[PDB]
Amino acid sequence: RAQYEAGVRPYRETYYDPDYEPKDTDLLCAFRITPKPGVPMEEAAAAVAAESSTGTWTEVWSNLLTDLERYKARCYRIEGDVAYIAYPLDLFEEGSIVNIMSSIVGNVFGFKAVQALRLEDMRIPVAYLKTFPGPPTGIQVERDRLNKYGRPLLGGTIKPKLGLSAKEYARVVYECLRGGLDTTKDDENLNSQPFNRWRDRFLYVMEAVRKAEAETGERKGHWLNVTAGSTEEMLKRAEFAAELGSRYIMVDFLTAGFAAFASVRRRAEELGLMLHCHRAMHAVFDRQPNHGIHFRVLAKWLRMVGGDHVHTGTVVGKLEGDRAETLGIADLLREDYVPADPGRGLFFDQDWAGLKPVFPVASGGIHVWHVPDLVSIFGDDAFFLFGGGTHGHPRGSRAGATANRVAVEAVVQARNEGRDILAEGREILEEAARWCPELREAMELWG
Amino acid sequence: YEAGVRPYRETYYDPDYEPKDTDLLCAFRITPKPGVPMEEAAAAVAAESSTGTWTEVWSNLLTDLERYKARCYRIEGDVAYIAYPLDLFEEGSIVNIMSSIVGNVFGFKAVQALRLEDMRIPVAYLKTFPGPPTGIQVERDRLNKYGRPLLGGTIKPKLGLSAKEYARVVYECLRGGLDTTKDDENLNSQPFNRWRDRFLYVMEAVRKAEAETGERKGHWLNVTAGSTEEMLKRAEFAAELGSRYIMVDFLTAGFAAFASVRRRAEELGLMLHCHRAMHAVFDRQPNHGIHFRVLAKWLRMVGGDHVHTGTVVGKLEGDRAETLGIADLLREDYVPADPGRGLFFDQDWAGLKPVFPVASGGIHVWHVPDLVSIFGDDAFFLFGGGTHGHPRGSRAGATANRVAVEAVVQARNEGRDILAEGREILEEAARWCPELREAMELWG
Amino acid sequence: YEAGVRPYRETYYDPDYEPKDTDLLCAFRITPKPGVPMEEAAAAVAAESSTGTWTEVWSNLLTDLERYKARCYRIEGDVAYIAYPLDLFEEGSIVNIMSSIVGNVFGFKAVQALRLEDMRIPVAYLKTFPGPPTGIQVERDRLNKYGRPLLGGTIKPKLGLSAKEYARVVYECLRGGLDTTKDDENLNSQPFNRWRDRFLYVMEAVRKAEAETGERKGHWLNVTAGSTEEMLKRAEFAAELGSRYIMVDFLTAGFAAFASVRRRAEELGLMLHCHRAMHAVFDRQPNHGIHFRVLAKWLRMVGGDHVHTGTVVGKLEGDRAETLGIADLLREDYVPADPGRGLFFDQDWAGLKPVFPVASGGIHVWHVPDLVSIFGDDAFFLFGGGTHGHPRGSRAGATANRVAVEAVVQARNEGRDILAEGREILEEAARWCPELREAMELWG
Ligand SMILES: O=C(O)[C@@](O)(COP(=O)(O)O)[C@H](O)[C@H](O)COP(=O)(O)O
Ligand SMILES: O=C(O)[C@@](O)(COP(=O)(O)O)[C@H](O)[C@H](O)COP(=O)(O)O
Ligand SMILES: O=C(O)[C@@](O)(COP(=O)(O)O)[C@H](O)[C@H](O)COP(=O)(O)O
Ligand SMILES: [Mg+2]
Ligand SMILES: [Mg+2]
Ligand SMILES: [Mg+2]
Repeated sequence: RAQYEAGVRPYRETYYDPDYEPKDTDLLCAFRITPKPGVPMEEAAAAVAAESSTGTWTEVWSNLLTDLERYKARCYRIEGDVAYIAYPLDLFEEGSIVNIMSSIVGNVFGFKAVQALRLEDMRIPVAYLKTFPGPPTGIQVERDRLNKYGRPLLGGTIKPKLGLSAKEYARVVYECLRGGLDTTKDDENLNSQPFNRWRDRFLYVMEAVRKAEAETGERKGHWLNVTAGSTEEMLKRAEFAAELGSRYIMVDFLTAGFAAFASVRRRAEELGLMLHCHRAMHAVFDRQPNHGIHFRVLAKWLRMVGGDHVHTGTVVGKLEGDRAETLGIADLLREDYVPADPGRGLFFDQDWAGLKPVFPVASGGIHVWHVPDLVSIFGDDAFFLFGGGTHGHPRGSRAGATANRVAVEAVVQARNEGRDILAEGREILEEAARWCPELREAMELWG
Repeated sequence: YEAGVRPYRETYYDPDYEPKDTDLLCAFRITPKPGVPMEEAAAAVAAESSTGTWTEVWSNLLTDLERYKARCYRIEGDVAYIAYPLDLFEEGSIVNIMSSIVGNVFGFKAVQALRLEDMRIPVAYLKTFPGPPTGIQVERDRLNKYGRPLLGGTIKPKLGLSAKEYARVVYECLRGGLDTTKDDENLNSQPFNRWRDRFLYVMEAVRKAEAETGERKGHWLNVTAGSTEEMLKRAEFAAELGSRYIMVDFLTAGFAAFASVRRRAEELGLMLHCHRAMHAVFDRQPNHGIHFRVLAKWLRMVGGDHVHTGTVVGKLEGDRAETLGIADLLREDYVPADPGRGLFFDQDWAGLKPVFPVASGGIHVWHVPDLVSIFGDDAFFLFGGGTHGHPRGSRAGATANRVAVEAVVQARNEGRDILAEGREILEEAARWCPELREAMELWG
Repeated sequence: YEAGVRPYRETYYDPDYEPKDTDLLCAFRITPKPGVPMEEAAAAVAAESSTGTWTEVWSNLLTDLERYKARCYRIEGDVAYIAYPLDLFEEGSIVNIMSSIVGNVFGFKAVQALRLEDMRIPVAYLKTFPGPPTGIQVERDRLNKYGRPLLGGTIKPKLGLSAKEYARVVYECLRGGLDTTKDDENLNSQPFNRWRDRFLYVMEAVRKAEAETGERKGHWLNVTAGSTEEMLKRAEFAAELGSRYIMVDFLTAGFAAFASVRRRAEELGLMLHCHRAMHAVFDRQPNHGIHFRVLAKWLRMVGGDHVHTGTVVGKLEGDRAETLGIADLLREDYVPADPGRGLFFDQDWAGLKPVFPVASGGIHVWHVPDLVSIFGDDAFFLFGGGTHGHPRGSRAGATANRVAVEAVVQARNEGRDILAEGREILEEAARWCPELREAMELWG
């Protein structure tokens, strides 16, 4: 019959500890808090750390059963608007993105105390980072498996988004691949529709894929969308895609969730499939700059659970983006050590513990005119996806795919002579179009 | 075929359209860019969540666009109505609904904000979903508890307790009056509390508490994990220990994994409580995200016996009128439209059995009268800190909450006005129950 | 590149290097051959357990060698410290550590004698290991025994006893007062006593003693076999017969088979006793082999609820100073360095649960006062010959050992100094326990 305080006390007297120094085995989270008026910054910040850790809204008698200072999180520093919170390594399950997200962003977002809250960044310790498998193949194995070096790998998204049948899907796929695009892909909403059933789409396009390979001499592919209602169907389509001879599968890793994505990733590696990830539904999180989760937290989670490719967004396309923000996200995927850059959105350093890099994928309303801006931001090791910029050509997919290939290859070659891309890209493209008719129509169409 | 970018307003906007009974209707509260009209923005969402793209493609002529394309048929100044043909969606997959409607259209340069308010699932599409395994009525029979809201509590602190101590806290709550308890949403498998020890320990407490009480008890074991196979392994372990219940975080785990776990859960004869963690990343702000009524619809479609609806008077933010609509949207067979409660569309549930709503948050005894007013008797009340925060331990806290609920319900059944007489009912009950007396004089 | 043979010192000896928190530090006791400097031998062992070889190869330039090479950073005259980076070792596998650290290095001509004294497991690498399935705390609840050492005993003779007679000795010892018994390390399945019969007969003896004594008994059935498939077949048969325990010779079976049996034991819910047979060939000599503190670290990581820590006062050798170090290396969450206790490095156990250290050998009642002093309340005292060697049988021998330990621990709990009053305490116990008298006056 032990006795305790049994009251209601502020969160900042047991969860705000400015003198704390974070360990190298601690999870560090940067939160962009907006408190309810009257409530102080340092009190709402302690609320976030309390309810992503052992805390609650009252003293409980169970607090004396176990030591609380060993496991409790604590907001160790506040820079006015950004509150830094340190989580012990003992609070998280080994090798599960679900728990690092069930706890950190579970209940802290819907509190009355905080009017709005954003998770700007997060430092994953090397101790926690090593319990994760990471990408199956990474960039370097990917390039060798495709036998393509020194060039941003191309790609298209077969349009119309929905409506095409399996026979008509495969003929468009063959047009893009024969045109010069290194790869195509299913659209994110095309799974098993009554007009484009998956068991027929998988069989049809791979005949188109294998036909284009025998005629061009290069190695092509097609990111079959294997997302489905459940993990069982997701694995069944992964199995069928492998035995058909495909090198690729695709998963909407956010709509399908992270547990299903991790389950598919293990099956995909066992079948020797390079797994492309689509970030659909990410814009619900990372759009508003005052609430949600920044993408670079999801970019860290993807590489942590394993994905050969992912969309980082295009800055100059038809979807929102920031150039400084994207550059940080690109190096969070492609590099091994990422020093903190305040001007590039990063708040912490990142030791990647030998985990292998991820291809950044630029997708959106990008045509030949975006190539000079696309090459500079991403460089050689990236994917350029021309969905509308290939089929939208005034002479079909094959003409559009060739023009896109010429534009990307001319600029990248031009970068080798030291020519300044951001000052001479227009003239470079005009010089290329002076001898490439397909690029001529594309340049005199979009502008 | 004429190449070139054309305004979206000419093809994917159609105000004179009358939606078929088999369409998938959606309501978007669009906030467009300056200089971009609502008509352009509304057609942008409908086109880009459907057959459309950012330009004109030669492959448009290959099939019939009008058969499949979405279209906006009504704009109420700020909210845009969009109709989706039934042939665009896979039969029984929440993921395709998510990856099509709420997948790509939110992150446009020309849409400063976009919130999916409500969407109407046609009966034809609804017939391909399994629905909740047990539902409200079968659950009440299985527990053998009728005519009152069921009580629960989150074992606290959230993390830190060992398996031995966790089962000791669980025993005190269940012995003290609570019908069920639950693992907290972040307690999956940690070094201080591994899952194979916690499952075996708290199930011993559940059986010990049940035998010494005479009532069926339960504990929502958290089978959430980092993979579908791991969760199915954890669900299987809980099943053969004799557990009635499991618990999955249906949003952080995902929807494909949630559907996989639901199918396995019904095979083992479990009752799958669902926790809505991370939902506030979506539904908090009023100008961006997805309203929880849409996420509440989807959960019932795929199947879940419980779901958190959000207590109105607790510590978590949540509206009162909108929560009433959600409670009707999860329990009732037919839900007519009600602009007061934010229900844009009329929803027919086509025989899908209902879902227990769960009210959890910073609630205590003082919130019992208001909670019973809102949720009636077919709901769960969770007192995480309102049980363990009692000045005399969990057994007293559980008794205080149990006495508070049973007293307020009895007065409501006797015809008293709960909203006006809650304080009087609670005082009259504390007049003969000390545990409730100490609970009230401590809080509020 | 320059091709040829080069001294090992030039590249793999870095006295200025500062070890990282993610490095794998080892302490090698080197005895160089007459005519080679100590650092050259220290550099040689570092290179031959890492990216190095005996000649400069053209393929070294293909990689950043300095990111992977192991280097010697401190020499203490005769002990060498080597720092192994984290990238060289596969996660979760003990076998890869021994393939690198204690592989080819022990056999080069330059280093005549080499012993691995201690090694530091970084927290980053340590986290990728499961640890003991149940540990100390959970097991005590599983047996419902607290506040005293747990008493067991090997069944003698080692080999020869038939299945029926073997279960008769087990019944006497358990009925007499022991908490567990155990199979002997070399009794897997022999023509005179097969495992199908031994497992079935023993589990009948355990249950009969468990029912008549009122407390929970057990028996560490040996599931060791020549293949992991056979071991798992025996592990499952022991599990469905109701046994609490299984026993594996974790050194003769091999670390891979041990990791496989440990994973299956946790799934089946079996406590896993580990026997260190063949460890002596490693750790007996003071100038060659592997110290048992390294094998104690390796065991706790890969898993195991018990390990034979060795008794100081017995027929088996073993120091006293190092024995306290190992017992702390198993049971404590953090183990600070102590050069007088043999520990070279600070060890952080990253939440891995502790392990019972088991003391066995040629011990009897006269050794109990010193045994309860070295270990304390958390250890197993195995009386193989001290239980059946009693003149009046094994039932009387079990009682004598049980009384001797429980009297000593109760005398410690009231302030008496055990090392000074062991004889007096044992005589006081013997003046009211006749069984203890005959054990005292036969082995005095
Ligand atoms: O759905 C689409 O619109 C695309 O197929 C582009 O088609 P177009 O190239 O014809 O526009 C891409 O998946 C989105 O841009 C994804 O954006 P993010 O990569 O930022 O997720
Ligand atoms: O984690 C918690 O805080 C709780 O256990 C409440 O325990 P207390 O009762 O001790 O606060 C609930 O799961 C969340 O509040 C969920 O809220 P929502 O239903 O809005 O997700
Ligand atoms: O084989 C034996 O001798 C024992 O059964 C003891 O029997 P007695 O009690 O009759 O000696 C033990 O297994 C060893 O002593 C263990 O050696 P270590 O402690 O070195 O692992
Ligand atoms: Mg797309
Ligand atoms: Mg909770
Ligand atoms: Mg032996």
